Amino acid sequence: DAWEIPRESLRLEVKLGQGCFGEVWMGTWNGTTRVAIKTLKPGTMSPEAFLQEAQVMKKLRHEKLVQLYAVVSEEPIYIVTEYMSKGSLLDFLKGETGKYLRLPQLVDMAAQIASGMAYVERMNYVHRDLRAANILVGENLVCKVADFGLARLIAKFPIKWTAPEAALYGRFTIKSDVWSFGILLTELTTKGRVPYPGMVNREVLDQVERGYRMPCPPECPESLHDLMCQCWRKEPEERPTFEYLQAFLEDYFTSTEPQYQPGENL
Ligand SMILES: *CCC(=O)Nc1ccccc1Nc1nc(Nc2ccc(N3CCN(C)CC3)cc2)ncc1C(=O)Nc1c(C)cccc1Cl
Repeated sequence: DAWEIPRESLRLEVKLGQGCFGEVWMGTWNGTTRVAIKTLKPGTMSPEAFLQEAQVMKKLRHEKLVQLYAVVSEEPIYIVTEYMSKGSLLDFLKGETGKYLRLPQLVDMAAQIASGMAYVERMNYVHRDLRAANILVGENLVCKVADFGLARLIAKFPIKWTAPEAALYGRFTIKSDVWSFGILLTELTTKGRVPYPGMVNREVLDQVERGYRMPCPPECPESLHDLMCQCWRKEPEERPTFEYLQAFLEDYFTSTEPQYQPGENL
């Protein structure tokens, strides 16, 4: 309906891997436009709930969110979006290009993510699965938010990324996305290391409820660590908005750290 395209117009060329809720390919639409195609494996806990992500992606349109191109609603179900040339941000940070990424690039990538989540904030949506694994990198270090299957109006809650009030009581708000953003900032500043090193899930929930927070990563400024701790307030109402986070991260090297100097890793 309005978005559906003939199956013959697509050509699945190179397989990219098993992405979020489905198998992702690098294809070509109408022999002219390079695209990305997610396929549903039949029977795997999804009839048209696989199409629930494309249902949300039709309403949410923003330059920092992966844009929906088309959809094939007859099995096998295809979801066609734009192609992000660099892949997952987590793989990008762990990968070859991650070595040379310094704080200026990593803060800008975060500002792009805060800008995308600021649009989600204005649209009264909640992401519920914000992390480096669900953010795609394109050309010129363009970062875009992905995985809108759990997105709703106002991989189930990994404890290390989810706000404790959302993991425990199901209170998923935009402030629980700000908590996840603070965790993502540790992924950026640590070249994509898993948060809370050496701790299992139930140990993270007990420690975080006792007030434990991850310390300042090495070579990370205290000002950026303070922004993480604000994203990790126990009370969600006192956690910053994404409009503030975006404006903060864009002006970071003028208004916050004008005497920044590059180090070994950051
Ligand atoms: C949750 C987002 C997701 O699934 N990300 C992901 C992870 C692994 C493979 C594919 C995708 N999705 C995806 N990728 C790309 N582009 C892309 C993927 C992988 C690479 N590689 C380079 C590094 N090396 C390790 C091999 C892998 C390069 C580029 N573009 C789009 C998407 C994507 O998920 N698009 C999308 C579709 C098709 C449907 C619905 C939503 C989205 Cl975001």
